[PDB]
Amino acid sequence: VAQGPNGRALAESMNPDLLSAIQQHISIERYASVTYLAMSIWCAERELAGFYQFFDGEAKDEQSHAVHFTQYLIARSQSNDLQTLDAPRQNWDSLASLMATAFQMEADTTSSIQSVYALAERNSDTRTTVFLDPLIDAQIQSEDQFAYLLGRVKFANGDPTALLVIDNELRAGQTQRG
Amino acid sequence: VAQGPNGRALAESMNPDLLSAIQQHISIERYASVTYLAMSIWCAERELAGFYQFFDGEAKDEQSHAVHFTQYLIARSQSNDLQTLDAPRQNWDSLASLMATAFQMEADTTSSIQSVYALAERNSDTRTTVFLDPLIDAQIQSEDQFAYLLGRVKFANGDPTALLVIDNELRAGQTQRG
Amino acid sequence: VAQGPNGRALAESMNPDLLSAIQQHISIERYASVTYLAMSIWCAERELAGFYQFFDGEAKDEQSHAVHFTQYLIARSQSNDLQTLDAPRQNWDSLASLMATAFQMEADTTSSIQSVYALAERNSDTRTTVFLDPLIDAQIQSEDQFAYLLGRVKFANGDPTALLVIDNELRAGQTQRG
Amino acid sequence: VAQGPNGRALAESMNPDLLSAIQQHISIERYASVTYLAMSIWCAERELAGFYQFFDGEAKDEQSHAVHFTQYLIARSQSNDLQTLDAPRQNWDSLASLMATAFQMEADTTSSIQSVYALAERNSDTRTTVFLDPLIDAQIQSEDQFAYLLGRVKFANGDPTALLVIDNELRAGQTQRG
Ligand SMILES: [Cl-]
Ligand SMILES: [Cl-]
Ligand SMILES: [Cl-]
Ligand SMILES: [Cl-]
Ligand SMILES: [Cl-]
Ligand SMILES: [Cl-]
Ligand SMILES: [Cl-]
Ligand SMILES: [Cl-]
Ligand SMILES: [Cl-]
Ligand SMILES: [Cl-]
Ligand SMILES: [Cl-]
Ligand SMILES: [Cl-]
Ligand code: NA
Repeated sequence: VAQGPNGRALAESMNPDLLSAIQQHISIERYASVTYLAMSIWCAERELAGFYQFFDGEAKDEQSHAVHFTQYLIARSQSNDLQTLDAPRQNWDSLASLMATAFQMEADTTSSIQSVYALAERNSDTRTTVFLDPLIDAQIQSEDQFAYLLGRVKFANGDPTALLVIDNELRAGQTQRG
Repeated sequence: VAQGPNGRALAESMNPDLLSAIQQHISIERYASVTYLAMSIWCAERELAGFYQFFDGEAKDEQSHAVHFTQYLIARSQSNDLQTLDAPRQNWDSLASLMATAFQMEADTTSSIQSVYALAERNSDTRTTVFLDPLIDAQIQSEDQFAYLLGRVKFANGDPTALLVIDNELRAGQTQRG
Repeated sequence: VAQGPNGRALAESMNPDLLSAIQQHISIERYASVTYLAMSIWCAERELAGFYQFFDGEAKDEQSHAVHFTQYLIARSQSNDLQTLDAPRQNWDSLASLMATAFQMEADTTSSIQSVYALAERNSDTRTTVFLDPLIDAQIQSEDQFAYLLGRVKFANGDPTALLVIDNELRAGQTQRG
Repeated sequence: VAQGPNGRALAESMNPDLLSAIQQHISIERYASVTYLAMSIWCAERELAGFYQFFDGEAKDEQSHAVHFTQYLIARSQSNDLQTLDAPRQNWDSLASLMATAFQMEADTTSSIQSVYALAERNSDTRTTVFLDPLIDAQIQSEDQFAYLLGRVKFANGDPTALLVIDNELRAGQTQRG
């Protein structure tokens, strides 16, 4: 029985380019997490309490997704390499601009997963594509949700009354089309 | 004991013009159903989640009404003839325009029932007028409900804030005067 | 942030040939639904109450599958296009012939999903293959179920006693090998 | 305040031809009741216990329908006139022949109600047509049920095994398409 790079028994070797891509994706999810924290703070500073609570939860959930990936590398007997984390964006001129960045961040997270997926396919790493399948499904739902929140905020057209109504929706947990 | 056109024992023959009118009405209700599905999609595309949920339920209910009619033809030992279904209207410039089409669709459904009713009276088919009586009563309530939703949306006068408030009413199930 | 063809924020553009294939598949599932409705009526006309109840439920379930696809197009910011629905087949000389058509309809539904799947793979649309994976799994179970019902009816070899026994099985909800 | 023919206060006089038609209809329902009793006995004599239980209940229900009509005449301050009751048919060569007579009896009961209904319409007696409306609706369901039982028995094609299976269905209360 062979030993993998992290010292555990190795079921199947992993291509180093694929390993590097997964470690980079962990950084992307950690960066999404701190970005959602920054967004939660921006909303709290403007008394948008429902948006603050929503993004606080998204920050925690994105970190969990990142840790889920570190557990996969452990399971594959591959080394983890936690990287320097860039500072997030922290300034927006409007809630609509913030929500556009949030949607972009979610789509970019999926794009990173897709790039890992394609590299796994090139290397015939079926464990990795199977591992990623439910995470892509969750990203479809998250993209649908962030398009809903962004579209509702854009519909408000900067009216504070409409934004207070949506803020109260989010505080109540009404965050998707349902 | 005589056999009816669908092969079952026949309690009382039905005039072929009346049979054709009932088969056409089934098509009208099936068309109302797919129209409400189209409306649910239009609302979902604009993040009007409460209207999306309302019309999704109306689509399912209208299909049930259609099947209720197919069961009556079975009970009368008459043949069913499921017809080609036209594609629904799918484009509107405003929610107010959509709700006007929805109200028109409900009134047109009643008008079709009324035309069947009058033909049953001409043929002295008391089973059919009795069968239709509670369906007309339900249509009165549905017309009252759709006039309420259309009138509330028109009262909003295109203000997004007002439309978000009404959208949340519908998501909560507040869909009638009560 | 770009806008998709249905107006919502766009996470990733979709190839128009793939979009057309998904819209066509929605029509296939809607056609399966009305076909199962036609089958439910045919069975009801012959007092096969368990088969009537089974196909009535299959009609409702197939419509739900169709709506599930419309929701995916919404989530991908793609336009829906609800199409004209052909009239279903409505006449069979025997229950065994009906069940053969039902099995064929289920296999043809899977074949349509497979064709969408292959087109998604050609375009590297991993969101769509992930979305389709559980629907293919459900189709495997449905094909297994319809092969069971068709095989049991063929085993009956046209004996009315055997068909009454199977009819009572279906009324009781005994519709699979288990 | 005027007194009606039975001595009670009279809300609205009733045409004597209509009164005679209602008294005759009470006899028809009483005759249906004793006919169903005769059928229950015929089935019991042949150990068709489920059919015996079904027709025993139909006999009791038909008598209740008859009494319902006597209560309407009381409510309209009209005289009741309970008539001589003919002896029922009591001999059949097969269960299929019995079920045909049962279906005919149900259709003939509806026909009698229809004749009362038309006479009420000619006399503009809206109380009577309103009273009859739910009874016609129940007759539609009863005709549907008796067509189901007759059709299932005919499907059996005289096979004792099939008739025992249907007999057990009826004993269990499985008496309609559902
Ligand atoms: Cl900005
Ligand atoms: Cl804004
Ligand atoms: Cl940015
Ligand atoms: Cl318009
Ligand atoms: Cl509007
Ligand atoms: Cl229109
Ligand atoms: Cl055939
Ligand atoms: Cl067969
Ligand atoms: Cl076919
Ligand atoms: Cl006889
Ligand atoms: Cl027989
Ligand atoms: Cl007779
Ligand atoms: Na049995």
